[PDB]
Amino acid sequence: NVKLCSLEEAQRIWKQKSAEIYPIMDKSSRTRLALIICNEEFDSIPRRTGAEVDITGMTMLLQNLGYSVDVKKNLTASDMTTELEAFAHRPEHKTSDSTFLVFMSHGIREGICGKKHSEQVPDILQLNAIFSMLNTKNCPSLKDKPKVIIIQACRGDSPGVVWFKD
Amino acid sequence: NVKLCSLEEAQRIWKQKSAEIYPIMDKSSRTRLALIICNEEFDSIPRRTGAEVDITGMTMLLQNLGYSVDVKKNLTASDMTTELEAFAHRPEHKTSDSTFLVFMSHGIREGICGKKHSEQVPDILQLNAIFSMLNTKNCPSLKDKPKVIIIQACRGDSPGVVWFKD
Amino acid sequence: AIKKAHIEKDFIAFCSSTPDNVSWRHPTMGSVFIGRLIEHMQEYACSCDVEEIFRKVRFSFEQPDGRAQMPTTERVTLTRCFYLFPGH
Amino acid sequence: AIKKAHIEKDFIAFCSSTPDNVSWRHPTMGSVFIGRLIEHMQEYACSCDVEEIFRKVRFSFEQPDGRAQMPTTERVTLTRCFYLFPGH
Repeated sequence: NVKLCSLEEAQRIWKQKSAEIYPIMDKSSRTRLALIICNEEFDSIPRRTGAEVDITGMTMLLQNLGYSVDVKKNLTASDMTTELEAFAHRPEHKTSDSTFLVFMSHGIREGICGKKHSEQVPDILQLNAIFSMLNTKNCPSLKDKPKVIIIQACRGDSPGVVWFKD
Repeated sequence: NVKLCSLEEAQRIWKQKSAEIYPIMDKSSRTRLALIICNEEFDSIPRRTGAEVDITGMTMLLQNLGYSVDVKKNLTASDMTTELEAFAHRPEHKTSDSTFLVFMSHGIREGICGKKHSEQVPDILQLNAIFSMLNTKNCPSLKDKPKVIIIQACRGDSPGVVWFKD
Repeated sequence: AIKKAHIEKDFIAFCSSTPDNVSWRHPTMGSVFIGRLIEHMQEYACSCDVEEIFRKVRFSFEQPDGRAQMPTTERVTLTRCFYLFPGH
Repeated sequence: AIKKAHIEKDFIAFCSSTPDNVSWRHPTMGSVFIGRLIEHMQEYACSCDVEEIFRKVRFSFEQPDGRAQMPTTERVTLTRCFYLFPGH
């Protein structure tokens, strides 16, 4: 479902900008990986209905862009952390040129909610932790390669607006 | 000292991209403002020698880009806050198309250091506070206009590196 | 013999709203940010780098409708343009 | 009659290093990030939007020299390209 980059487009891009584009690996030998973590069911927060739609669309898109997509659902922040550590260690990243990480859940200002989150006992994965686990130390195989993080979550409970008269 | 955008360049930019560029106001009636806050002398941290060089270069550049530059030096986080509130209220912003805010100081992970900062008694201006004070509620005159924030400061004390053998 | 590497480089994050604020999800149609992102990626992956695609996504939210939100790009250390070259 | 506006929109921040990490300043020559930014603004304000200029600045820091640092763009809600059109 993705509009393709033609031979004319690709070289025009390779002309407009000289040595400032991320290199892409040969189609037949590259092993691109992406990971979707989607929390839909929660202990103390309402079910995220419609989430299956988000899962479907993002899996289809990333597969069509050349990524092998893994999908993990309904996880605590500890599970998410374990899963991201495993993802960072995947040897396929050595023969990849890039990665996508997609998180979809309830969220608050601090970060993304695990399945057990409540105001009483927080279950939160911080964006800081996500960056740490995919950095050059913890994920050397993706050194110098673009790492794209997409987050569908609230970042607090404000409507995000201010009123003015007229 | 800035390379100028020629008549040919400007319209080519206005051709390449249709209705996705920020509008700029007529040169003869616009009142662009920029603010530089530079902390050089501190109560408990070493003098930021070389800072005068940074002040000179950024003032000259922003004046040459069309901004009237105000420069405030050696301030506590409270002073910075007061100064930014005053800046946000400047009626000249109503007849401006944009603004630049430049902060240069010692910094830690939390934010930017005021002149009185120590590990004992923190004197910190948070980036969150900067965004709040220039947002649509607190600075309605810059609604829909680009607000550029530049920060020269440490963001913690790590060298920012990882080692690998070879 | 050891060599230095930057600890954090070549990241971009794209969040569904601004800090403090809500993101919206239709119970049958899915999340507006996710849907909008997919549509822009389908259209512009061929001609734009991901940073430009993300800006176009934000542009599409500019008018605060009934359920306003403003996607935000975060913690960007992309040193080059990331083009997906779909079809290659 | 009242109308809604986005609380936060049309911002871009550009910090001298990544979170947790130091930025460098030469005692006579000034701050490397500030100097590098000025040089890139002087050269590319004519042809590039500020986001592209900032990326070019980051690119210039890519090789971790003696005093490595990686400038970072933050909390971006620019919905359009900001071109400075120097000379206009």
